[PDB]
Amino acid sequence: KQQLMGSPVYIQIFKEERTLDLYVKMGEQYQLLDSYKICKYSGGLGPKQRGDFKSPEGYSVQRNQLKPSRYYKAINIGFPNAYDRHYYLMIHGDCVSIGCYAMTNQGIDEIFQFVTGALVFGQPSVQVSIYPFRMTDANMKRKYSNFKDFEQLKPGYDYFEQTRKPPTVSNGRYVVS
Amino acid sequence: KQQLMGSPVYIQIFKEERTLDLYVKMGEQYQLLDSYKICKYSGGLGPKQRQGDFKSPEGFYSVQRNQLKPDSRYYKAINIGFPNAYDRAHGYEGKYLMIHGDCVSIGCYAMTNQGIDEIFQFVTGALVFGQPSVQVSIYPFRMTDANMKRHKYSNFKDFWEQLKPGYDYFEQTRKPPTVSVVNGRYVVSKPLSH
Repeated sequence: KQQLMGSPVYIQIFKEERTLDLYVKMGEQYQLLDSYKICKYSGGLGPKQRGDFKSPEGYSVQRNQLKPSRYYKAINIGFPNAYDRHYYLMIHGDCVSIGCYAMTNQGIDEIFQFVTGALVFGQPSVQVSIYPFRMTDANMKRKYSNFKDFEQLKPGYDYFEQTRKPPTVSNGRYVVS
Repeated sequence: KQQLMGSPVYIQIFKEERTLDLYVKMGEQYQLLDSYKICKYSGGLGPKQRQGDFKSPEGFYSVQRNQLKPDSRYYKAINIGFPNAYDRAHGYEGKYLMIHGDCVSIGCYAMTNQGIDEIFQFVTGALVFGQPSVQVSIYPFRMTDANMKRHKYSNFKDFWEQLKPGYDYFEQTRKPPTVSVVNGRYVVSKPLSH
């Protein structure tokens, strides 16, 4: 039973693996709640910059979950972030969109509830880590991409797999603790 | 389409009709969102008063973050917050009185799991965006003079006569009743001459 509603919560997206892992604060470390199949993204691998048809990589929420008219239960990633600002991108259910990440409707239901849950009870922001792929050096060496340097994200992926804590992130380049 | 999430919300329960109506603010007045079957309550008709009472409450209540999970027992419990101002004024005891999903309970209104899902999200929605309380009017039955007559000679005529004005205000204005306890009695406000 998820009697864990409204506890803080954190998300990791993996574009290539087409999945979203959703974790929940249990005492002093986040443990996997469930994880959900990404039906559609667009522009394949790489982050957003311009008419670009890419889905973003790199985000907090708060109350940008007001629905729009186009989408079902859209969670606004809040692009452009501080980094993006070098450039209505959403997580939502089965719909056809320009950039956004498209889940099953069952999946968004489950997600959206847990987020709003966490929000209701404290939880200033819910952070969301969007990666192009699982960042094991295996995949990382699978290089020579225009995006290779944007290696800025590995530390993030790494931090979490090691500590199970959302990374503390911030000159035109992401840095963590 | 439920693009109306996070709009203010109001609930009315009807014990006798075994249903919960859930309304949502559309501009100046609430419009029925959907309404849901109550699988199980207990003790049948009338408000809750002693611990042993197998009674489910009746009255006007507020919800805030009374969605803390005691899910230890129930699924998606919204605590009605009994005892209220009225209840306390008569020195009634209870706790843990709930609107919740398909679980087995003593003083609580039990919806289907599908039903509670829809409710609970709309509530948390509303509270996320402002909305200090969700008001929750729990009635023994739809309070038409027809029903009020079927139920003269009840111990609770007086009590229920205190609720009718609330039920009435809403079918009339489609705004949550401004209610308050005066001397152990609910009084339903209603504007003056201007």
